[PDB]
Amino acid sequence: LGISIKVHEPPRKIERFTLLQSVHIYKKHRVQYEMRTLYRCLELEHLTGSTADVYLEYIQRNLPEGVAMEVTKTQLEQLPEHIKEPIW
Amino acid sequence: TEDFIKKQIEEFNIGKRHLANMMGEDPETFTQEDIDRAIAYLFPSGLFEKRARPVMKHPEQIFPRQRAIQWGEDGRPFHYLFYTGKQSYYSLMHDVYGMLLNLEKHQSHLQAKSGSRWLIKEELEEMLVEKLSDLDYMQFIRLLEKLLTSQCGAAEEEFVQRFRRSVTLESKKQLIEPVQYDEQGMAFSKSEGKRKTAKAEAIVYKHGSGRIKVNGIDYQLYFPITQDREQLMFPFHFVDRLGKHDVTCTVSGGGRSAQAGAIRLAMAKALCSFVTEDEVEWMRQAGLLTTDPRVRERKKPGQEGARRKFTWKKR
Amino acid sequence: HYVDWRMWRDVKRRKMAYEYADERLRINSLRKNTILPKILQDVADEEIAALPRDSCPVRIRNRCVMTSRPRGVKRRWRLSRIVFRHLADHGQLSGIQRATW
Amino acid sequence: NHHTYAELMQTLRFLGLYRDEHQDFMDEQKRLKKLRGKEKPKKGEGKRA
Amino acid sequence: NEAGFDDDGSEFHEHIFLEKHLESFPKQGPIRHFMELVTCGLSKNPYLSVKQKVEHIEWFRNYFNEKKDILKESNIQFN
Amino acid sequence: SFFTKLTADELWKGALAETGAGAKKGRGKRTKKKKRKDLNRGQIIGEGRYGFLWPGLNVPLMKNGAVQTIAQRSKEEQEKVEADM
Amino acid sequence: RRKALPPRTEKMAVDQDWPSVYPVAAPFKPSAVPLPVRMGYPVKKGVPMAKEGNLELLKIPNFLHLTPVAIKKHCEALKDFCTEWPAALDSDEKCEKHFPIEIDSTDYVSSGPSVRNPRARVVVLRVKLSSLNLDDHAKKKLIKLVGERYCKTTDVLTIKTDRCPLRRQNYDYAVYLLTVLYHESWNTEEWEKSK
Amino acid sequence: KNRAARVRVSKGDKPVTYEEAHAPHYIAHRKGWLSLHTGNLDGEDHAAERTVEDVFLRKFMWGTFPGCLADQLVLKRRGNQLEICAVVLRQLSPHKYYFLVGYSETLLSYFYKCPVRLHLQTVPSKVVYKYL
Amino acid sequence: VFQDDPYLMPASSLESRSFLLAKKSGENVAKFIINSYPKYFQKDIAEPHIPCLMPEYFEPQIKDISEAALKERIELEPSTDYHFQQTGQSEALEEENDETSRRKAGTWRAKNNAERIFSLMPEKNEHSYCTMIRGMVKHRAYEQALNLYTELLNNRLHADVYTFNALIEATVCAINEKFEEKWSKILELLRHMVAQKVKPNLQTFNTILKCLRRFHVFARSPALQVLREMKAIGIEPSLATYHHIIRLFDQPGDPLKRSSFIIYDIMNELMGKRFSPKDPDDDKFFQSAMSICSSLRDLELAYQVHGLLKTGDNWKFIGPDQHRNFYYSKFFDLICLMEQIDVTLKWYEDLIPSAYFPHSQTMIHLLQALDVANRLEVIPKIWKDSKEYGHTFRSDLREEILMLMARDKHPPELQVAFADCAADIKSAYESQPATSLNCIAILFLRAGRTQEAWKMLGLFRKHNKIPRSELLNELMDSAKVSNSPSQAIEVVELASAFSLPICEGLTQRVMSDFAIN
RNA sequence: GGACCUGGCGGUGCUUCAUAUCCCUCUAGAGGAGCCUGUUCUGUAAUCGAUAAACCCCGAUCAACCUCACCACCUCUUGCUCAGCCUAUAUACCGCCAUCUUCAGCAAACCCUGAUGAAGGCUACAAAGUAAGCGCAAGUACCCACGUAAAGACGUUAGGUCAAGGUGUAGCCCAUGAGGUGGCAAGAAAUGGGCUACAUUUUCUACCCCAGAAACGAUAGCCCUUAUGAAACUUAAGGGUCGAAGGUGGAUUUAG
Ligand SMILES: [Mg+2]
Ligand SMILES: [Mg+2]
Ligand SMILES: [Mg+2]
Ligand SMILES: [Mg+2]
Ligand SMILES: [Mg+2]
Ligand SMILES: [Mg+2]
Ligand SMILES: [Mg+2]
Repeated sequence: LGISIKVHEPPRKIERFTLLQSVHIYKKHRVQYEMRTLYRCLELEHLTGSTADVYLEYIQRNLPEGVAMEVTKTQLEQLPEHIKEPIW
Repeated sequence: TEDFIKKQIEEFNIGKRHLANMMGEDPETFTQEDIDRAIAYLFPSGLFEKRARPVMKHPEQIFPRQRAIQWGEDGRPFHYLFYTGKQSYYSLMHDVYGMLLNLEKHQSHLQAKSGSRWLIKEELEEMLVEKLSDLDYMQFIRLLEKLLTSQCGAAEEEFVQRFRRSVTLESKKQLIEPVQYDEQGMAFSKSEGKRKTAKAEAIVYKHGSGRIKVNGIDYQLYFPITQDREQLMFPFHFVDRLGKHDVTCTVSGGGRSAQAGAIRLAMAKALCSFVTEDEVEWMRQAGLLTTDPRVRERKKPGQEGARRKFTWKKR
Repeated sequence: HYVDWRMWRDVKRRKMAYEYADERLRINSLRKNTILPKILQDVADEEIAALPRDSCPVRIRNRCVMTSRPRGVKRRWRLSRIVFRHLADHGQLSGIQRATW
Repeated sequence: NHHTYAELMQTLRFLGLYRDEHQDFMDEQKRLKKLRGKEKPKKGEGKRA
Repeated sequence: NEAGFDDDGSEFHEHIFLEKHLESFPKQGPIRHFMELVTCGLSKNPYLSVKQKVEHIEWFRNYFNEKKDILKESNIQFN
Repeated sequence: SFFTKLTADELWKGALAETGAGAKKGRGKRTKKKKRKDLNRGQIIGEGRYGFLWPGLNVPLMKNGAVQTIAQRSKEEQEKVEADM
Repeated sequence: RRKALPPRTEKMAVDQDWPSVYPVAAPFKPSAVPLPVRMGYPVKKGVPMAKEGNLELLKIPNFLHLTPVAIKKHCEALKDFCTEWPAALDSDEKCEKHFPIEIDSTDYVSSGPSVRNPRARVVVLRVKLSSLNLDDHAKKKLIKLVGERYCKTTDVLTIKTDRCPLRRQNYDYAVYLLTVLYHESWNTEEWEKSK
Repeated sequence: KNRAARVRVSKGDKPVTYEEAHAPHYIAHRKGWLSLHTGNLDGEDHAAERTVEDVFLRKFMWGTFPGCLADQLVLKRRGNQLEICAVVLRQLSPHKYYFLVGYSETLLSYFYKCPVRLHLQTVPSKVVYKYL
Repeated sequence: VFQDDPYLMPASSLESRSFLLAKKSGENVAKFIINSYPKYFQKDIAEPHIPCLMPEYFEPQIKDISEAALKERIELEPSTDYHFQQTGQSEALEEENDETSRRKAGTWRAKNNAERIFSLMPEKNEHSYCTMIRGMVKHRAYEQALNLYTELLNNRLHADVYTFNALIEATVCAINEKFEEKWSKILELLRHMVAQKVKPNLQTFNTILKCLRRFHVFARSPALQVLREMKAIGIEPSLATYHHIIRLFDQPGDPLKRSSFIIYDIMNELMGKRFSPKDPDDDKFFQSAMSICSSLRDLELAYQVHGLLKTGDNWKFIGPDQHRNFYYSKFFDLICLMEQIDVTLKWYEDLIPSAYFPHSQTMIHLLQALDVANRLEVIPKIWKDSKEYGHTFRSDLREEILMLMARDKHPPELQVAFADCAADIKSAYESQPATSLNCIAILFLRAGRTQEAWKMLGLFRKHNKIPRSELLNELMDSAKVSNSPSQAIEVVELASAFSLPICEGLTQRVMSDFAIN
């Protein structure tokens, strides 16, 4: 669709916490649970609002059940109003 | 259970057809490596064990081999040594002692008429499918060694070459860095190195006086400790080029000995480009051209830390 | 059917704390000021110690929603280390696996 | 609001839409306990009889 | 994520400039400093709606003119 | 406190105790024994304890080419099926 | 009582298109697939389990719905909502010369019908300072005024705003802050001589 | 001696499925998670609600359908999707099954306020992987 | 709407019927368990509030008010409570939400309360008279519709189409050979609307059209004229008046289907585009059009209803289950007995497989069309579909399918015909039978299977009926040319033992098999 | 009573090993002083269970007020949830595990030998054992193949936990159920573990180690302030007063 992205991987995080294994008293033996979190970003460049709605819809109508999504658009604007030659 | 093998082979074939249909290719060209690519993309399993994958292959690897029936309707065994149970292994042993006996006959009648490796026991029971032990395997191997010593003809060379294999490379020779030319860059090379959570990229410059620069600033100002200075002199003392290298370097992460050893490894890997190959061969067997694997291991729970138990009283 | 009173009283404290939030907020706004001199803060202290019990979030005990145990609790999923280990060893809570490091 | 869950399952068992095996087993053991001869005292009977 | 939950169409200046709720209060002194502190506290709070913020504002006004005995014992006049 | 109502075989493993320590050394007289009977043989789906009539669970749906209505039996029919049980 | 029905696996012919077969993201009923793929840790003298009863195939999603030709069909039907990034605005220096002010947004997703996200209300404003009509005392005053909010190296003033939970409201707030900063940069006050 | 929810083989007489025959030290290796949701990733809110919804959902779906689950549920989860695909015994009428599928659709979709479509994969018996 | 999985699919339309009614009856008892406990589904966790998630309320919150209590007790025994609170709380009924609402609720008593409110409360009796005439069509009252039209004309307002349309419909209900009375009613209503200065309705057009078309057998002309009178307003005709037009064109158009084509063209102007729906029956016109084109072999209107079926606008599919069944059956029988084998295979993929299984005459048309194109291989799957569909026509479908396999000889490539014979034999003896047994005997005789022929003879010889004489001579030939006269002896002794007339020739064949063979 | 089989045991024999290991060896610590946190006991009206390997900053990743299962006093009996119980039984259990286990065995079905007895089934130049399944091994994550993690079968201690949660056996249910204020947690005396030190390789100012000066460590207790709380009697932090005794610890050991 002519969007011109790259593919890139941020380094991982592993959340590792620890619980007691027994119920009354055996402290020296614990059970660890991992929590692996991977990271996979894309940089979506040079598109307008309507086209961003196209490709964002074509992701978010095909979004899986295990992955996440964070949308951060960098929008455009020319000039504030009373900033040209202002006195309040 | 043979009929199940027929049904599985035709299902694998028509699934190949439907994979070529959904992938838009011809059923005449859609091959096994492309089959693996397509089914590997189409079903993303999140597992670490590769046998727990979505698998669609040549089904004779997927199905274990159903054994051939040794008797017809009259019930007679087809093979002569069937009644020892281990028919195939003992048949093979009989044939190999026959090859050795006619080879001894050929040596006596020659006086009268004048890299590779063995299999393992598991590979043998893969080949001849019939279970064995280890002492009978070893006896078979020792018979093969008595085969391989005699004046054996080329047919017998092929016959022992049936149970020979191909070893890997013992090819661990060091890697030369190419001499690079970046904007009149003469006497230049590079390498990388890593020891103890520390990355270091050193540059060699064969046109400079005897000192080291690190990130521009001098290695005396970078190293106040003499141990690190011996650590940097070590390869250059080994190649006798103490005054031939004013060099710039980079390092990131870790403490004094960590960054020192990482820069030493980077300089060692880099200096291959301006020496004889025997220099880095000797350096490598002096212990230079390798990564030190000693990274500190995690702590194991229920202990003080990483090896030390708590003060468990006995009483 | 609920059977118990330690769990039910912790839910009691939670809801009566949810009620008495902005009033204690205004009283402690009267408290922590170097401006607004002492006697106003002291009648604020009279007021807030005169409030009924089960009305402050000091009393809040983050117990389990499956077995009501006060201790050995994850605040990430609001239940006990036993029952979380139960449903984790069965394999339902996503991402949580047993750590092979 | 856990009491809504409890009373929800209580009515669904009472309407026979949920099959609450724990309460079937508990009324079975209570049935045996009243069947033996050691049932609950009445409101007004107890230690004072 | 702003769909339907919209803080009832308030402008930014209805969040920032809260001088429009501070009529019956003095000008230079300790208590107007206290009111500037609670006004700028409710300024930087985006977990409350502007209506709730004016509700706390009127509670402070009602309370600070309710107990005028010690506030006129305070040797400074509160409006 | 409520969500520990479990499956049927777990209730029978709890109360029966036929993998416990008493089996191995013969730790009781064998005359003390409690057998295990089945609780889930005779309740069809949509067996309400009230007399509930269903065109999808109780009674078949197309009454000779017509649907029946959602209804509920009387009290003495509930007494009849209780006496049947 | 008891019935017996075969699947559609024999029924569907060889050339049926997969958008008609698997349109959308499926929980994978294995009645419709004609592909015989096994998954499982198999037993030693046995087989991996087939697709029937395969809960491992139910937890793992197939990508069979995303037929690449059907991806292409949905793309060419989605040609209509498009615009064009105008060709004067491809090299990014020219895009800064025509638009040097960038406003960022934040949006996320969540498992569950609840939609709200607390971290989705900040709109960080990013202005490269070399496009403005700032005079010398004025630029010196803007630096003294913002302090640490302006990256000195690549000349990017960055202003964060989260004092109100709406994106457009904080965006107008950062624009108002820039507007009153560029009110203030010109004006030399009374004590600025008492420097 | 660690005993999880795993199978402790007594004789070659216990028909066991694929799921029960793997111990939770195999989960990242040889198994798959029953539910799947983004509530355990960071950052994400609304976690304990997702867990109580899954636990109540599975206990309800089992205790309602008497013996009509060959295994536990699959609760895939995507925003406004609570997608049910379970494995049922080929014992009862499909008319009654569609009655109960619509029943669970209506009750869950009005209780947890979310679009739910059920799916079933009928199995003729208890599914077996091992006689362990 | 159903699952795709193999065990729970429907195989008959009764299966889909009970599936969908199982779904909706679970939904109904689900909404009943919701409104019996409204305090259990109120805790909201979803933010954007899909509006179907809260229960509905039948309670009154106002008692001391009068009109709010009447509206909140009727429109929100409940109609009796609204009426009693209106009669004892001085609460005047309106001309809206009360007359037709209590008429659908409760219908002579609603008329009695309406008349007491008309003589008791001073409402404008024009719209109340319109709703009273519309209720009087269903409370069986005509002179009240005459008084309602008179009171609407004299009530200082213009009359609605409701009162006059109810009068026209319920008065042309029992029209005893009236052929000009409908034209006089339409002309007097035309003068009435020219005195009312508004266009005539679609409701009066459809009502007078159905009530005139059911009055005579060939009175579709005035009904189609009413459809055209709606068509000359600026809006198109409804498909219900055109449906009555095609229905009265199909009864009296027996020797000529051109008037059926004329009423079909009225529907094609009325529903032959994108469905702009205002019809009460927008499916009957297209179903009757397909039935006319399939009973007259007109491959234009069948294509018209098929392209209008579900691609452009899918209003033209089914209101009932019978609409889908009739349209699919007619188009499938026409495409099977009129078109070639490719379209019949398309019918087997796209009407019988797109809907549920075929009917009995539909299966006979499928079997005859397959015998035209020589396809008796998938007769057993459709036979199982028919026996799963029909409890009585399986014996009449299996033998009528297997006669062409029972009368064609053993080819080497005709083993599927014998397998169809064997499966129909097991299904036709096993389900719930003289002709079926004799047809199974002749079919397994024509099969070419020795054990199957002997088993069909040993099964049919005790069905109180011996075989036919051609079957008897074929069995005697297969005995005597087997060097074993046992079956010839059995055929002769049974045709003398079942009181059959094949006695002398069959016994001569038996003696020839014994002595001459 | 005579003979015999299996297991245990021998301060029982021969041979070979033990790689943190049995010693001779190597390093750093405990026991000697102060404090903190647990155990038995005393007082009080004052909690519950473990207490040898395999128990002691235990269940607790949290007892000032809920955390209170401990009691005194004032009360309630659909008492509150179609009841409930933290009442006695881990010697009715499910469930979770500790040691053996830092292993290599366990083992359904046959066959054979002991005259067809309990029982046993081992010699590769091979005299009867073969064998489905579990486990080890093979395999998975961390930096690979090393190593670590993880798994570790069946049985052992009626091992521990009916106060994670449910549950059978027995008891209360106008109470052993339930609502409120108060105190129970301070030491006669020992006692396991942890921290701090007992100096000159040391202490302090800056510098992250090219300097200089001085030839140690702080509890408790005392006054004040700050943090949270409705409340500082102990909880957390900061300033000041003096700062006890320890001048490197013996039988005995701990870990690598
Ligand atoms: Mg250490
Ligand atoms: Mg273990
Ligand atoms: Mg108690
Ligand atoms: Mg005990
Ligand atoms: Mg292993
Ligand atoms: Mg282990
Ligand atoms: Mg104990």
